[PDB]
Amino acid sequence: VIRTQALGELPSFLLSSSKIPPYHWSTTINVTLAPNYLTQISLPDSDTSYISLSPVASLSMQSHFHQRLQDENRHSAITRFSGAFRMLKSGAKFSSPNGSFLVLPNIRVCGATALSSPVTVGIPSLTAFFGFVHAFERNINRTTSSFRVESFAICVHQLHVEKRGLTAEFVISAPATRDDWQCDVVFSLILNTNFAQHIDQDTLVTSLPKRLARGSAKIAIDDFKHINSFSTLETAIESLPIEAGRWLSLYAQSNNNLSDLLAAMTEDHQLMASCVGYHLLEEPKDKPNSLRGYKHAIAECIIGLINSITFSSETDPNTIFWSLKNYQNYLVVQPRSIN
RNA sequence: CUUAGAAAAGUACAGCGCGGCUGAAAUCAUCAUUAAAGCGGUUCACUGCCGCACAGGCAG
Repeated sequence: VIRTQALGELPSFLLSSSKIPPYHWSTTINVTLAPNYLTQISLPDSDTSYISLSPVASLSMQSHFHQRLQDENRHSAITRFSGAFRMLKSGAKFSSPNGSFLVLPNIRVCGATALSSPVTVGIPSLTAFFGFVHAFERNINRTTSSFRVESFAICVHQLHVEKRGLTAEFVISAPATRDDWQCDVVFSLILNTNFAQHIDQDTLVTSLPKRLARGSAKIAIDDFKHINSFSTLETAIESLPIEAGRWLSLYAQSNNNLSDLLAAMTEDHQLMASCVGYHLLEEPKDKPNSLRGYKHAIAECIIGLINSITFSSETDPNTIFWSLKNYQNYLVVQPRSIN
């Protein structure tokens, strides 16, 4: 059982339980980990260490979303569990308008969960994106201990989210059914690394992770020759073979209330909202059964707003490169243009 | 180092019957395109013969 509320305050352009009155329940923390099936992940809390945390959905926000989202069919998505919880649909559709820069163009993931946050559906969570990037870092570190990626940028080419279902394995018969959205986003990403020299492509593609947000991210064989390292992103951007796509940025304007959220959504119905970071409800503490013996802390997902940026002249890369700032009260990946 | 680790929604199907858009019309008077202009072989493919040839063949 968890009852503790938010410990700390968040910036105005990030959403958490602190911005809304949480007295919609149905302060002690005492949970089990060894036999429980709750989720558990690891993120870097420092340049040389990681932090384990188990993001748990806050029923306050889910209710605050179910109550408001009715009569908003244009931006409402419904799901039945085992019970009907409506969430925030992402617009209507997806249109298609240092040195040593490394590219992995045209990465397609098939069957990636779109229920990033418990109160929205759409593009997969940027937390999962950063986890995939860091898994790539770990895989490439075994063959080269001096390889670090300072920051990355994500370009989306094709986005498609529709209702599907997971056929649970038999445990006799199959357990209670579950309905969750899935996505097949086609995306390309840029990497800023400190290697500062060329690396052989065979090990680079051998170390490329496949899993991405419970999906299968694989790159076409004929695009292997396009995996090359360039010293300048200005010429790197002119190089990838896809002339269509969008760049992801953060919405710095205020989104304090869900009414203001829907007001912001209705001017363009093109921006998307998904999980961007985690707000810890408990300070990092060690428990006997962690993911890898690191400090564990029950956290809560934060919903942000992803902007659309068309790269061109007079477009600073500082507005499109994301990284994990590792704040003491929350762990989130945001673009480095915000001070 | 990804609400991490895993997952087959699939089997059948006849939309069918019938139909009058019809009545009437004036597009309509007038009009100045005007002025001004080098496209240039220096030699180069000539002169004889035959044949009746506005025919067709010879040589230097």
